[PDB]
Amino acid sequence: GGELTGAKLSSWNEPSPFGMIQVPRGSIVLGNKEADSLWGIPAESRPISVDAFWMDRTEITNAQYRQFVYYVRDSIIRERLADPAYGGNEEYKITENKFGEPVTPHLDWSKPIPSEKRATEEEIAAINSVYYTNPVTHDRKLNPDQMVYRYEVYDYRSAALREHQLKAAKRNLNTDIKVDPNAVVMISKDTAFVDESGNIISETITRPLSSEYDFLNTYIVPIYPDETCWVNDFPNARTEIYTRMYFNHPGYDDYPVVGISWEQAQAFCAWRSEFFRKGIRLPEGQIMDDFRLPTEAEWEYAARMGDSNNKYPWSTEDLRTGRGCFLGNFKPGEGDYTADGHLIPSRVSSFSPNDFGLYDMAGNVAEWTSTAFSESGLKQMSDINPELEYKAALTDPYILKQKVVRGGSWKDVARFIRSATRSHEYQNVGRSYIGFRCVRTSIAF
Amino acid sequence: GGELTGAKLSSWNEPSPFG
Amino acid sequence: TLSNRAQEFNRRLTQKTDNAPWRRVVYRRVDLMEESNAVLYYPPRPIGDRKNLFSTIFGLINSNSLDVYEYLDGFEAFTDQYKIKFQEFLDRFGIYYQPSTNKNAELFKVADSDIPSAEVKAYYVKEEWYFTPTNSDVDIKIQAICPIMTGQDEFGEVRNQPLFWIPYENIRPYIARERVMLSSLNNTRNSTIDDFFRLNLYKGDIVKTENLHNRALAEYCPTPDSMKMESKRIDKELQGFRDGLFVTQDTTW
Ligand SMILES: *[C@H]1O[C@H](CO)[C@@H](O[C@@H]2O[C@@H](C)[C@H](O)[C@@H](O)[C@H]2O)[C@H](O)[C@@H]1O[C@H]1O[C@H](C(=O)O)[C@@H](O[C@H]2O[C@H](CO)[C@@H](O[C@@H]3O[C@@H](C)[C@@H](O)[C@@H](O)[C@@H]3O)[C@H](O)[C@H]2O)[C@H](O)[C@H]1O
Ligand SMILES: *[C@H]1O[C@H](CO)[C@@H](O[C@@H]2O[C@@H](C)[C@H](O)[C@@H](O)[C@H]2O)[C@H](O)[C@@H]1O[C@H]1O[C@H](C(=O)O)[C@@H](O[C@H]2O[C@H](CO)[C@@H](O[C@@H]3O[C@@H](C)[C@@H](O)[C@@H](O)[C@@H]3O)[C@H](O)[C@H]2O)[C@H](O)[C@H]1O
Ligand SMILES: *[C@H]1O[C@H](CO)[C@@H](O)[C@H](O)[C@@H]1O
Ligand SMILES: [Ca+2]
Repeated sequence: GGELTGAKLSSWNEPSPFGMIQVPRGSIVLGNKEADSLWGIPAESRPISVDAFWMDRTEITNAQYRQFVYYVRDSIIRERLADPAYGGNEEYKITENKFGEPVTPHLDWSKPIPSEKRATEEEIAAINSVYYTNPVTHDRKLNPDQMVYRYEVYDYRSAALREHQLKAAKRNLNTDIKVDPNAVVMISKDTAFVDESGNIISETITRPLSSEYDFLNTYIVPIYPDETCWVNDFPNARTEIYTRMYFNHPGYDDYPVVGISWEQAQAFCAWRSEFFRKGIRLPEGQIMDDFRLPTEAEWEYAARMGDSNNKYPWSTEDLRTGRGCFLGNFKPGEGDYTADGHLIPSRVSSFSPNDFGLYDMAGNVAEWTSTAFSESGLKQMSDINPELEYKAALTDPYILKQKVVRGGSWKDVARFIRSATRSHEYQNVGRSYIGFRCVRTSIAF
Repeated sequence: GGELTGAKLSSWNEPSPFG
Repeated sequence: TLSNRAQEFNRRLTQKTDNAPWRRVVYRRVDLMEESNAVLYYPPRPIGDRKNLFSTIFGLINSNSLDVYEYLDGFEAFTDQYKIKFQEFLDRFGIYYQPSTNKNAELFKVADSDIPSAEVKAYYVKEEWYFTPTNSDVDIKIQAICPIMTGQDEFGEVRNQPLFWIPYENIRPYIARERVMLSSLNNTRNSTIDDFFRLNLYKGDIVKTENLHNRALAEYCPTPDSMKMESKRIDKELQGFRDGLFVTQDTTW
């Protein structure tokens, strides 16, 4: 043998994500130590520590989400092209390699989709299958009920739990206890499928723990933004113009995307992870982490620049610069949204960034986090990398499907744009004042 | 695939109404 | 009733003090006549479907959905031998009752005016401060609560009789569903009794501590002022332990 040298692994390459800044590991006291005493809300504070991660410089914009929408549209169109029901062209679905060996069927993204003017009747029908025309206004728009994205997520943390060991003998390390043969562990997972009628069937399956497939969750989510939020959020207002133009006007391309629910944000993050992985070369053994919504603790740490003395994403305690310019896009005056120059959201990066380099962590649009909402959630999370993760069952009461929202929006008063203030929203609800940005755990040494 | 660029729309021309 | 996901989440949201290197049990008296403590008091009598904590406890006991145990002077024994029989509690504390109309969810018939939801004006809280071994942080776990009826003493003077001990695990599922308002300046019912207890929003004076002599503060603090002083001293001891855990604010380097 010899002396004890090391079995060094193969060096990896870390690709720095585009549009993201690095947030270092550190500690912060989440919450505020003083209360308003007019809001009747006790002050809750808890010191926590987080590891380094990549965070999006700005909130996701209309064009960035339109990229996801267009990917879904193109994939569905290609699936229909290589389909006997609409077309039948086999060239849009590869099933064999150059040698004839059977392989996993998949789309051939190399060959361009037929152009509408140059397309044949079958190709035109397949292309139009994902569109919908208003019989009255004669307006052709992507069908929201057809823009559905399918994705699976493996629950590594649940599979790592000691109670979920696939072997019964390994679920208890106490030798005094004998493993009951009859003992059964019940596990819950999510699945979804498209039936012959075309309707999306989503279900939560509860069954005895028997295999790794017990830790795989499958979702088919309609991902087209809910543009009607503008009308629904504000009764007795002329906000239909935004319901018609905000997501469809080229001038709003760099404005944050709104009307996105928590589930749609998770689907977008999964699509972004898959898209990023497809376009990179990874040596053998390299393992990366996926894009995700931030935890509320991570978001609060990043908004306050890892400093417990900051109430807002800026060093000063005021809300305006020395010259009277506001530091964010919120509702500063009574019925006075425009005091900062903007009524509805504004182009990302319209104000000065953080010390970390982040824009619009206060105001503009409030942002989804991955944390489930609980009134005593700060006490129930951990000290390190705090998280309160809940995968609600479909038949669960609606009250259990609330997720934490952070930052404040264009319609919030200065209290709710404070970095320590927590809001919440139901996971299936989209609002004209809630957007989101993504994070990615960074392996740094 | 690649990184998260944008799917921009085609720019429009805004007419200024007379009067 | 609960889904598998909810059961797993709830069992993940339970505090464990099994292998704590440090522990301390403290018995506190929480006075409902104080702001931020009247959360357990409002409403003194039910208003439609709105009940205070003792109204909920009495209702659950009227069914077979809550096991409560006798209040002994010196120790707590939550065993079947000390389980409280509802019949021989109303007579003991003189609560008027009638035969029930149905044995399901109704052991007897008690009018609202009979239920001492407004006379019960203080609670006993048995907290356990513990130091988590894996995380190295200090937390508090509530073990039991005990309502205190403030009914007048016969022949004169005021007499405060503890009623019984409610193991917190027994009542936790029921009080996690009833929303309450935490302030008089904000009447929104955005919290629950479970959140109120888990956030340690109650303010009480230490009346007992688990020691080697089984002594209570009353046995060696005659005057109320001395009792308050001793409670302050014990609270200083606990806060000093927490402060001495860490060295990040020592600038003597
Ligand atoms: C495009 O996406 C839409 C969803 O938005 C899909 O449409 C859904 O399904 C159709 C059939 C119905 O109309 C609806 O239910 C609708 O919502 C549509 O089918 C497309 O997605 C599907 O096809 C993709 C493709 O053909 O590229 C799949 O791509 C990915 O999955 C492959 C699975 O093997 C994967 O290959 C595997 O991984 C790579 C890294 C490599 O190791 C390879 O050998 C492996 O086999 C691809 O790389 C992925 O891009 C997509 O998953 C699938 O849903
Ligand atoms: C979620 O669940 C549904 C079933 O409830 C899946 O199936 C769809 O639903 C039916 C009703 C429709 O006709 C179709 O749309 C159909 O595709 C759905 O796709 C989702 O499946 C996901 O969850 C499954 C699960 O939890 O059961 C996963 O496991 C299953 O598939 C495995 C594939 O290898 C299979 O393993 C194979 O069979 C076993 C018997 C054994 O021989 C093993 O060696 C084989 O590999 C599992 O046993 C199945 O349970 C599924 O992969 C996953 O996509
Ligand atoms: C009041 O004074 C008595 C006598 O010193 C003490 O026993 C008690 O703790 C309190 O300080
Ligand atoms: Ca924002």
